Amino acid sequence: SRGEYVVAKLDDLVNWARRSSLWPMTFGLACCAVEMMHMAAPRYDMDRFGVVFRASPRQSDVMIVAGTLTNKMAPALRKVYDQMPEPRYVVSMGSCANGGGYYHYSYSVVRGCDRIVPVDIYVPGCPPTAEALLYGILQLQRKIKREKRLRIWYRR
Amino acid sequence: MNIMLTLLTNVTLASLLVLIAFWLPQLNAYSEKRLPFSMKFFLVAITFLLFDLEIALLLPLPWASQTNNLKTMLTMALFLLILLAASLAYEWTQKGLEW
Amino acid sequence: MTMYIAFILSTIFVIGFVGFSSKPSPIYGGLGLIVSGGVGCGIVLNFGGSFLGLMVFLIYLGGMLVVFGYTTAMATGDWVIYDTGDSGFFSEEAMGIAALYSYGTWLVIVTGWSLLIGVVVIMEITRGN
Amino acid sequence: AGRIASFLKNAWAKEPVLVASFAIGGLAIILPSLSPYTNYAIRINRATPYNYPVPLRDDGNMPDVPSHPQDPQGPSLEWLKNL
Amino acid sequence: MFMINILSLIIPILLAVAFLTLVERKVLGYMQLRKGPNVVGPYGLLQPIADALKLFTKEPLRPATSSISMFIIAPILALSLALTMWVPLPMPYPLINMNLGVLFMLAMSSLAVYSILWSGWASNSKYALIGALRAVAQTISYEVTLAIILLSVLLMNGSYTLSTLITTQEHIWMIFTSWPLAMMWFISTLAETNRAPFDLTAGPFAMFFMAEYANIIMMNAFTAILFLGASHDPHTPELYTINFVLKTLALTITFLWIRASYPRFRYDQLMHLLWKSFLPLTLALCMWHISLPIMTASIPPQS
Amino acid sequence: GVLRLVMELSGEMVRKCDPHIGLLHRGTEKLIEYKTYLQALPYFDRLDY
Amino acid sequence: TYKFVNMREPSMDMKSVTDRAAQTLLWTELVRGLGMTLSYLFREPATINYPFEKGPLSP
Amino acid sequence: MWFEILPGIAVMAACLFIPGMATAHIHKFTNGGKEKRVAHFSYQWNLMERDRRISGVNRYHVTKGLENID
Amino acid sequence: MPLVYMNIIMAFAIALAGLLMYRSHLMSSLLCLEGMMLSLFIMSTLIILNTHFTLANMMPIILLVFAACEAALGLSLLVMVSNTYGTDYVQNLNLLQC
Ligand SMILES: CCCCCCCCCCCCCCCCC[C@@H](O)O[C@H](CO[C@H](O)CCCCCCCCCCCCCCC)COP(=O)(O)OCC[N+](C)(C)C
Ligand SMILES: CCCCCCCCCCCCCCCCC[C@@H](O)O[C@H](CO[C@H](O)CCCCCCCCCCCCCCC)COP(=O)(O)OCC[N+](C)(C)C
Ligand SMILES: CCCCCCCC/C=C\CCCCCCCC(=O)O[C@H](COC(=O)CCCCCCC/C=C/CCCCCCCC)COP(=O)(O)OCCN
Ligand SMILES: CCCCCCCC/C=C\CCCCCCCC(=O)O[C@H](COC(=O)CCCCCCC/C=C/CCCCCCCC)COP(=O)(O)OCCN
Ligand code: SF4
Repeated sequence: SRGEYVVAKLDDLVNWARRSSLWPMTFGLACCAVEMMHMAAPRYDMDRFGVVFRASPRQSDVMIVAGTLTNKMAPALRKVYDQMPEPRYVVSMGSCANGGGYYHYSYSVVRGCDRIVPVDIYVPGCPPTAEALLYGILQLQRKIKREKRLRIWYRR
Repeated sequence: MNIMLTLLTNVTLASLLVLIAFWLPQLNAYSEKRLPFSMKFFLVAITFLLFDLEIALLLPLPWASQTNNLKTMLTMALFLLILLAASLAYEWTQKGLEW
Repeated sequence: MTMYIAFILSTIFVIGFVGFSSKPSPIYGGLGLIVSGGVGCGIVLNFGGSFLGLMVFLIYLGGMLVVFGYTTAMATGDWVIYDTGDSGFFSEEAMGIAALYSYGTWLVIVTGWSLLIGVVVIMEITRGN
Repeated sequence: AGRIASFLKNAWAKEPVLVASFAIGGLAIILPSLSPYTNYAIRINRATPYNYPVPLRDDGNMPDVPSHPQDPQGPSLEWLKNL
Repeated sequence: MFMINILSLIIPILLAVAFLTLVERKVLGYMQLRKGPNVVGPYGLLQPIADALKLFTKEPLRPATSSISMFIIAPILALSLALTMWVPLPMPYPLINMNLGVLFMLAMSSLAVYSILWSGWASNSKYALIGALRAVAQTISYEVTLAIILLSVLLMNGSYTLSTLITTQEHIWMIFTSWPLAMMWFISTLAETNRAPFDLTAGPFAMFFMAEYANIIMMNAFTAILFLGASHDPHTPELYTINFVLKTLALTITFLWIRASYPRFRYDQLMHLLWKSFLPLTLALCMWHISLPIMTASIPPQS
Repeated sequence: GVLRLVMELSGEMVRKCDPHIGLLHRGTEKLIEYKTYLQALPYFDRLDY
Repeated sequence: TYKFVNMREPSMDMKSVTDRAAQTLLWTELVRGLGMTLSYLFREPATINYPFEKGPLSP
Repeated sequence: MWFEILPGIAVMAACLFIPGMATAHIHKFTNGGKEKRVAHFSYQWNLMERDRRISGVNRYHVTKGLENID
Repeated sequence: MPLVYMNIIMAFAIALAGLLMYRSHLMSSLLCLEGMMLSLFIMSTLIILNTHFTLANMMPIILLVFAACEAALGLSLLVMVSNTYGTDYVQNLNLLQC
């Protein structure tokens, strides 16, 4: 019927708008930050996808954890995450953020940033190439394109 | 009437757009979870106020130039500008423009 | 007749004065004074005082109440009395105001002296020690 | 003589904005008293009719008052035209 | 049909400030050996629409303790003033033909600081209040020299009517009569709109951004009319409109160029810039421009 | 990088500046003691990256 | 062997002082920087068209 | 290349075309094919008022020539 | 005398009474003073424009300027008082008494 057709099209429009302008704030904790700046360098030009460089936390759509999260730093990262407006997404970059990495068996390192915040995309590597991080960002865009909020509301 | 209608339209449009911005994302359910008082800022504000008063005195100059008393107008106009300069120089030399 | 628009503006003027004269939360009092100043500027403009109304609106609002707000934030029957003739090919308010530099030499001298003295006085008062 | 020239040269360095400001203000004060066109400006201002020229009642004793605008009597603006 | 004229003034300005974001991103990218947005839309052209929709569908973070009244008032005042400042301008014929149009624009720009003051006050933060105080101080400081430069320039025009500026520049631009004043005016308009190198500071955020970009475009259009006088033929005003629009676009792109070319000042450094370099020259050149028409018997007509 | 910086200001001027570090303390020197020399080589890539 | 980076002494003749004053009052070096940015806009960007183009790798 | 900035600029230019042009045409439409009359200084307003009174249709822009002199 | 003058005079009297009340907050005292000045400016402008008294068009501007200077002075005083007490409450100024 038209009732579900209208919400389907409106959901498609909202998803397109949300994913075609992703504004990230980056936690440049360690040397994965160098590769994310290489993703904003001229060769890859993340801005050309609508993904602005260094958005503020209060107008950020996605958080990129790029580096090792230590026990001393975990509360600050959770505090920053809470501040972000919803809908918010988290991309985990590199071994250190994914699962602790080369400091997994350490007394001062959080064994994966997903103990602290939920994670949408895990980008592997030490460090991932800027091209691999771009692949992860585009995968997050496809994941956003897959979501369907208005249908769930209409069918509930 | 034209100017009043123009301002009314501008204000109405701004209010409508701000309110729809503030209410479109409020309809969907979500989680829904000192002393210092720098004196320099006050002094720069006061300096602006005084220079603004002297600019207010300066404002009628475009009409002042058709008077048949050109010499007196030039003297007085120049005197005001000179007067304005003295305030700037006195404030400068008394360490009034520092941080 | 627009139901005594001058009377309506004067009534809004009085209401705004009643509002900020209760002196609630000096930022709110300043806001009420800003609204009253806008209404009074409207009164003067509607009367025909274009330059003087714009002087209200520029000097008073944009400088003086702005400095008041700065300092505060740092802390914790009509239409009948009118004329009949015209003005010519000029505006009489502008000619009278422009006569300040040819007719009002004495006023210019005393006003400039007072303003310079005010600058000096503010310096001396705020010096402190 | 030498002191003033040395001071002006030392001010033209490290303070050129103030030297320019004072030169421009001084010229603005001085030149109008020496220009020969300021009297022309005063005359141009006097020659602009904002009000109606109220005619005079003739009494047979006004040879220099014109009886018609085209008559040669009265002020002329050839000097304005040639400017 | 006055409402249609008001709408045909308001709506195209908002579209222009929406696509100015695209132009800025594209220009900065190409000055940085890269591109701007070129994926969303055929040439990035749908990027502003996606930005607007995303911003308008995001959760608004009300401070939960601040003055909701001023929190809602500040963007209203900002955007209302931004849209009001376009009415006086003659392109070639003005929507409202004001006798003292220039003074009206000055008064609007003077009001534009209440939005900064109220947004800083209603942030319920000491650090944001410090930043708001810095912004207000910079704005008032530079609007001083804007006013003085503006009256000095208008002394060659004969009145405050913006249409007469077209008549004054019938033969030659005003840039040739006074380029130093135009230079200081350009820097003061950079500092007035909080643009680099003077950039020291969901929905309502976009409202504030729209107001700032509309003020940028209007300030550049005002500069074009004031100093770069197009020739207007009364039987074909579209030539004047195209010329004026081209000059305004050039000045806005120059703002982007300047943002892409320089570092930013410190607070005390831009304060010293104004109070110790622009104000002395502005006073001196105001004296000079008062004396000049009388010395040379070139006083403009209107009184 | 990541830095916490606690400072005391008198108006514009900086009076005191105390940096707080350790937000990237991974314990590399203790981890090296459990590796061979070859295994401990890659830590030095990650030191000054 | 060592080099000096900032051990130059400005000339104090009238012409050099006038040149520095012209630089101060007319913003010559600012215009020079604007000129480099302008020139640099008029060349090819370095951006590749990912994912249709890929960065170079090695065996 | 750089000319790919031209589309957006063009769009922006078109938007800035709309206000001024619109005003002009509206001033032609409400003023009988002539520029809207300017009235400063109140002698101009008196001229407009006299025109409006002598038009016969309560419209200042309906101009009466010698054909109305009889 | 029409009702517009009556309303402006009433506004002046209301502002004067508000100044004389002194609930607290000397800043409110300065605000009441400047509201009085605004009413004075409006009514003087109305009288001068209504009677077509051209040379007196000078007077309102002058008044404004002088009064604004007073505000500056008053503000300075307020600021200094706060620096002694931390706030601008009226009841802090009781060191000197009759
Ligand atoms: C006048 C009143 C306005 C009110 C508010 C309305 C907002 C403005 C309306 C205009 C919206 C513009 C829509 C643009 C969408 C087209 C984008 C298109 O190119 O996307 C493609 C098409 O994808 C989707 O099919 C697009 C779905 C968008 C919505 C479809 C219809 C929605 C119309 C409903 C509007 C009614 C609104 C009701 C309430 C206002 C997929 O590309 P994408 O995946 O990205 O990129 C991958 C990268 N590659 C291609 C380079 C490899
Ligand atoms: C006389 C004894 C003086 C010694 C005592 C000193 C005490 C203080 C001095 C201040 C008094 C200043 C006197 C000036 C009175 C102004 C009026 C007079 O001068 O005539 C004017 C002449 O104007 C003169 O140009 C005034 C020049 C004075 C201003 C220049 C310097 C003023 C400095 C005074 C002190 C200010 C602060 C201190 C600065 C160092 C009028 O010009 P005119 O056009 O014919 O008539 C206009 C009427 N119309 C339109 C019908 C034709
Ligand atoms: C006599 C004409 C009057 C009209 C012209 C004036 C119009 C506007 C100009 C005056 C503005 C006010 C200036 C205030 C003066 C204060 C100067 C000052 O305090 O600066 C000193 C130093 O400045 C000085 O040297 C004092 C003035 C020096 C002389 C300047 C020029 C004097 C005359 C030069 C030209 C004279 C005429 C031109 C000659 C050529 C032929 C035309 C310290 O500088 P800082 O930045 O604080 O510290 C630096 C270290 N951090
Ligand atoms: C014979 C009678 C003639 C009448 C007199 C005329 C004589 C004129 C001669 C001098 C006039 C020059 C004045 C023009 C402006 C001068 C202001 C100035 O020089 O200020 C600079 C500062 O100016 C700046 O640096 C501001 C730059 C900010 C960045 C913006 C970049 C803009 C440059 C790109 C071109 C801009 C185009 C402007 C014109 C646009 C036209 C619409 C000085 O500061 P500092 O060098 O730091 O040192 C002072 C302490 N000793
Ligand atoms: S994940 Fe790998 S590349 Fe990134 S900071 Fe940790 S060790 Fe370095």
